[PDB]
This record gives sequence, structure tokens and C-alpha cells, in this order.
Amino acid sequence: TEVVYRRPEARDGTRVWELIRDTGSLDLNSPYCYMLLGDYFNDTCMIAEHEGDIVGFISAFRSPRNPETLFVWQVAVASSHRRQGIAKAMLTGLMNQKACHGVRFIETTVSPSNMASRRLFLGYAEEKSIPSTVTVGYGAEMFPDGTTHEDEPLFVIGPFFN
Amino acid sequence: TEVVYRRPEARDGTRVWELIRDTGSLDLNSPYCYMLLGDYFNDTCMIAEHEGDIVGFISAFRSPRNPETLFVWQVAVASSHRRQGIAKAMLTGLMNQKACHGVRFIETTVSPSNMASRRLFLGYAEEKSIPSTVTVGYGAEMFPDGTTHEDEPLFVIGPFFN
Ligand code: NA
Ligand code: NA
Repeated sequence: TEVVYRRPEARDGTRVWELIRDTGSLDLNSPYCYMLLGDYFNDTCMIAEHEGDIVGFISAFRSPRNPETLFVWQVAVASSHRRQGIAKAMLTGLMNQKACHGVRFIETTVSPSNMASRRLFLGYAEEKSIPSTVTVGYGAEMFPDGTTHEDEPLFVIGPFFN
Repeated sequence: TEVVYRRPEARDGTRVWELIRDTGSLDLNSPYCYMLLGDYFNDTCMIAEHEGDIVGFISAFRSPRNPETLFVWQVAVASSHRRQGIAKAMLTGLMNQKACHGVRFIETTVSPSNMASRRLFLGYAEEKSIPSTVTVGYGAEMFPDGTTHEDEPLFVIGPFFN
């Protein structure tokens, strides 16, 4: 049976946090963070559902200083649903949303070992004939001593319209 | 010597995360989250510094659906600097920022056991003669099973201008 796509709600916050946590690899925010996103940012976020389980999430916001830029924060797809095109469908759903009107750039950061995200963003640009630019973003050394976190290179997609 | 107040930067992200973590009580987001706030949201955030240490932080954003409302996310003051008026000075600094122009409401959520925040927001409204309204916000049951998190009642301050 099919995968369903919708805007999240504050009450999804806990299941979103579970998804992110079960991924193992991703930077995990507080459950409250996911509720706020469900509440205040849900016009520019996306959930994927299959047989009533959350199997995908994208969080994004429009940059407050430069609202023509959408920043994509997290992309998560459950293990059990890899390689079925879900990340690509979320991102495409998201850019179709009415709250993405007037956006001319996508901006995001992709960790070295996140190869799905690298593929998603480069492929999105390539399939739509939009420029993509990759530069130094945040360095590993900006992260706290206890952990060992990777670099977060910056990806800018565009200009385009909408 | 005095406490200094400024907008944060992406490179403060790690020290902000340390402050939040050392507080013990607060919902801790990922270091990356604090960097994004330093980067994309810093016009509506605030740092407090004393003898080059971070001793206070406020995070906020303008609601994307209702940009006349500022939502205040986290308020943190280091243990060692309680009861010296820092939270009040941050919040007052923040509302003076040029990116708070045209704001007519403050909205936030305060946990039951966070008595400093309760005092800050109720006192801010009372000192400025602005209405304050308190209602049910997020319930404890919306949080994940493993933890035991409290309610987050909603505080709305206003209308006012600016
Ligand atoms: Na354009
Ligand atoms: Na007003």
C-alpha cells in the first residue's frame, strides 16, 4: 500500500522525535523542538506516513533575514523504508506547498557521511535544471569537545522561481 | 564587573549548548540547533556575557503564519548568576532589537517547575501595563513514554505595540 504525505501538527512531535532518534545517525533535538515545528513551522515541513506509521520527515523554514531562501533543516526516512523515493517525494511535496511561494533558493547543510541527503539535493537540482553550489559551511571544530561531529558543508540550490 | 548583552553568532552555538546543558533542568537541543539559531535567527535571539563567559541566552522567532507575534523559545541563565536581573535584561534587550519592530504579542510556554520564567513573563507584562493571558498549551501526555515531562501552559502577552 501507498505512502501518504501531509503537513505535521504539534501532536506529531513525539513520533517525529522517535523517528529521528531511531535513525541513530541524525542530530536529535528535544521532543519540544519537534512540537514547535509541528505547531509554528508546519507550513514548510512535511511528514510521510505508511499504514499509520511515520516513515519520513522534513523540517524547513524560510530564512527570517532573506525570506526568498528556504532552509531545509532535517530529512529523515525510517530504515525499513530506504530506497523507495520517500525523501524525494517529501522534498517535492514541500516545494509544492503554498507557503513556498516566492522562494528563489534552497539552502541546506549535508554531513559527509549522509549520502542519501547528498544524493537528494544534487539530484533535485539536476532533475530540475537548477544550479547547485557547494561551499564550506560549518566545520567539525565548531562542535563541542565531548562528541566528534563532522563538517556541515553548505549547499545552495538556485536561483529559481518558485 | 558588568554583564554584556549581544546578538549571538553561529560560532556561539557550542557554548550556548553548554550553558543549556549545564542548567540541568532545560530541554536540550542539538548543538547544530544552537548554531542555526546563531546563524538564521540571531536577529531575535540574545546572549549575556560576563568576563568572557556566556551566562545567559534567549532564543526567539517571529511566528511565520503571524509575524506580529514573537515566540520566545528558551530562556537560560547560569546557576552562578541567578537573581541578578539577567533574564529580565535579555528580554528587555530583545524587545528593543530592530527585528522586533511591529510585534504586537509575545507568546511562550512555561513549565510548572520553571518559576523564574513564570516570574519573568508575568512581571514583564505587569511592569509595562500590558495584558497577559494564560491558558492550556501542551499537555504532559503529548511527550514520549520514556521520560516524564510536565505540561507547557501558554502565555500570551499583549496586545501592545512594538
Ligand atoms: Na529567481
Ligand atoms: Na497592538
